[PDB]
Amino acid sequence: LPEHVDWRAKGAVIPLKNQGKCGSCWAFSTVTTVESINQIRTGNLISLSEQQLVDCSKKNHGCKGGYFDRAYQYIIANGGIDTEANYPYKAFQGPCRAAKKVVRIDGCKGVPQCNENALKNAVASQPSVVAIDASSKQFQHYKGGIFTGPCGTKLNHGVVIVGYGKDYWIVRNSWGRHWGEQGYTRMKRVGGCGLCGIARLPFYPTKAX
Ligand SMILES: CC(C)C[C@H](NC(=O)[C@@H](O)CC(=O)O)C(=O)NCCCCNC(N)=[NH2+]
Repeated sequence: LPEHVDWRAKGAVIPLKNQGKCGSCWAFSTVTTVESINQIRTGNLISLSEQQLVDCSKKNHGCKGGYFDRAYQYIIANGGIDTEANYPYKAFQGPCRAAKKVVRIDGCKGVPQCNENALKNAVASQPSVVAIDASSKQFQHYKGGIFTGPCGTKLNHGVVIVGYGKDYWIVRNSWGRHWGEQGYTRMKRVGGCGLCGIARLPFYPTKAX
């Protein structure tokens, strides 16, 4: 595949976000993926609402927990998601409004587990959301350079792989521009089930046209 690919320079990836003192990693991640797939086939780059998710994906748990195989189905079975402007962020759950369906997808497809060689495939076609063990000190206290550091698998956080390189990943978090490398964190590539288990639960939204 292309040795090195970045969806941030292609104009597919929106600026960094900030989930806030709220356990909504599961929403931010799974949502920024549906943002870049819609900015690839359609050609439009919109910032959808992570709040319509905390307020409507009842299946999940707003600010305290969430999974990918349930944030996606929500967005499809409902006709779509609403933008951020319309449905701004509040940093906490609440009722579920009369929002519109500005975007949507046909489904979602999972990538072969603990297989990074082919995860580089999906991430080479479009941003793929993943889960990791983002509770370690070095992880939580990463700033620059390529993060090798300590962390045992057993995922707890969700993010978006927006690119990669000869030996590292370009992970997209959701803790503001003041964390890691301007909101992002480059995680080394290859290892088995991945660094902080990166290749354990891969996933990305699909689309027609
Ligand atoms: C794979 C990714 C999506 C991890 C996921 N984490 C979350 O949804 C959030 O808590 C993420 C966050 O940092 O806000 C997760 O596994 N959450 C578990 C749900 C609650 C389990 N915890 C309990 N019940 N002690």
